Amino acid sequence: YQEPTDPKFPQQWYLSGVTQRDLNVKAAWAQGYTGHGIVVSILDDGIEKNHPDLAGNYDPGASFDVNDQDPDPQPRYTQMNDNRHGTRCAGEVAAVANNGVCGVGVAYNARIGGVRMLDGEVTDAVEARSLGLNPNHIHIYSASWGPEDDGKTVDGPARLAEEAFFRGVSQGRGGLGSIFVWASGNGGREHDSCNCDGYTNSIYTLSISSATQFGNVPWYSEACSSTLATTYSSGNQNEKQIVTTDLRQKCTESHTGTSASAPLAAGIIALTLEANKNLTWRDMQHLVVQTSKPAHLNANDWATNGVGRKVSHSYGYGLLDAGAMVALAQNWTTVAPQRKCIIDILTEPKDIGKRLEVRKTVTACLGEPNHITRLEHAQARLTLSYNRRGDLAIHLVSPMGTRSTLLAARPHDYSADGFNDWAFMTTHSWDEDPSGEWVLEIENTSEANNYGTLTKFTLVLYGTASGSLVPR
Ligand SMILES: *[C@@H]1O[C@H](CO)[C@@H](O)[C@H](O)[C@H]1NC(C)=O
Ligand SMILES: [Ca+2]
Ligand SMILES: [Ca+2]
Ligand SMILES: [Ca+2]
Ligand SMILES: [Cl-]
Ligand code: NA
Ligand code: NA
Ligand code: NA
Ligand code: NA
Repeated sequence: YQEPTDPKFPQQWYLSGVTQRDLNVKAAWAQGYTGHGIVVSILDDGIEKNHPDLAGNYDPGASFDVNDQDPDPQPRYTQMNDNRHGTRCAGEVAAVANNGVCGVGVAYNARIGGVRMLDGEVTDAVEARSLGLNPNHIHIYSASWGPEDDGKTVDGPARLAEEAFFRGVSQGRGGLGSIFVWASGNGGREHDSCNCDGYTNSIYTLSISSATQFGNVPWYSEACSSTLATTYSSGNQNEKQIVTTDLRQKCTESHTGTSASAPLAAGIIALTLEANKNLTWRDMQHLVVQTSKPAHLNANDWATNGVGRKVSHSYGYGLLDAGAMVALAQNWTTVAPQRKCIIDILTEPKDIGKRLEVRKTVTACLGEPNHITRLEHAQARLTLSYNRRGDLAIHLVSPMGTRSTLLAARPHDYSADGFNDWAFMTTHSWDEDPSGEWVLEIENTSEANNYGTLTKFTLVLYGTASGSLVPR
């Protein structure tokens, strides 16, 4: 195997590293996996389809302009180069290799397109038409953005967009399911908590956070239990950043944020799908859980879950490992059909006051076709009133003792609107047996005399009842 000769490939430290602080992509390339036959679409502000490092892989069938309602996602050029982000993300996935231009994509033989959707008013309809673009041609969708990362917003897909997620994972990709890769957010400096973003908090999105070059949690990172894994991105000014294609046929060394992590993950997922085109959308999440690596990622919240895997709210299961992903994909056995066990927990509304604990012992649909002994995602769907939402912190503890933070205190969130059946999701109990006692904790983290009521708590378990591995 000959590594790429591109002039900035040596600067792509998160791929070309020899120091074990990389995504282990060369190992996948050397196994023969470069993305051939896979199609990825960037949902963003457009794609410079004539960029010298993108044209050779550009796919019009992976592209659309839902802002102007035409097929051509070319960005709108402005003095400030506002609409450059999709082009940066596209190059991360699939910049051409060995062509003397810039660097290379993770999946440098994949086909790449873009949906121009962010350069205009983003409505539910715009979102749905983007998520649902050509779902039997595009394999993987990469989205780096969501509701405002101001640390006070709670929002997610409205009805059309939610329908697009369920149509995508159910009928997309020949019934195997569209793979939606999502950035978990850039709201760290606002103390944002990413389960309040219903796109990344979705079970249908494979959610990705960031680590700095030196292995730290970047200033912009949001912690939450819905995140699955991590890719490298930017950090402080002594740490390197992402090197990729830029607007106006240029090359940037200063692509940043969690919004630069999701495209790298999408590229690794493209390599993985080349290794096994029969992987379902759930299979892909299983592979990520099993192969991601905590080593050398620094966080104070690494915890071992009930099946022996280390998990963090900053990093999920750790750094994506492309070589391990493609290796495990090859002989992967398709997971069983997804079961869903719905448990209405409360017998009466509960005053929250300063602190509320709700304990319930469940059988996880014992005796029914939705019996789950092997959890995937778990949700606590909560309806509650409270006078100042961001003073709340919420935790969910599984029968195996795994404490998922569903919501951290958000100091900017002054809302009096509470949560209306908000489906806080955790990945941290993946593969655990969910039978037994679950504990929900809601706490007022402020000294204020805050008040409200929990009126509904639905525990929703997803998973199967077969195929478990020995704990790690
Ligand atoms: C894909 O997986 C399904 C489910 O296990 C199986 O029935 C089918 O034969 C597989 N197809 C290929 C081409 O491997
Ligand atoms: Ca256009
Ligand atoms: Ca190149
Ligand atoms: Ca956020
Ligand atoms: Cl469902
Ligand atoms: Na975001
Ligand atoms: Na997700
Ligand atoms: Na534990
Ligand atoms: Na149990």
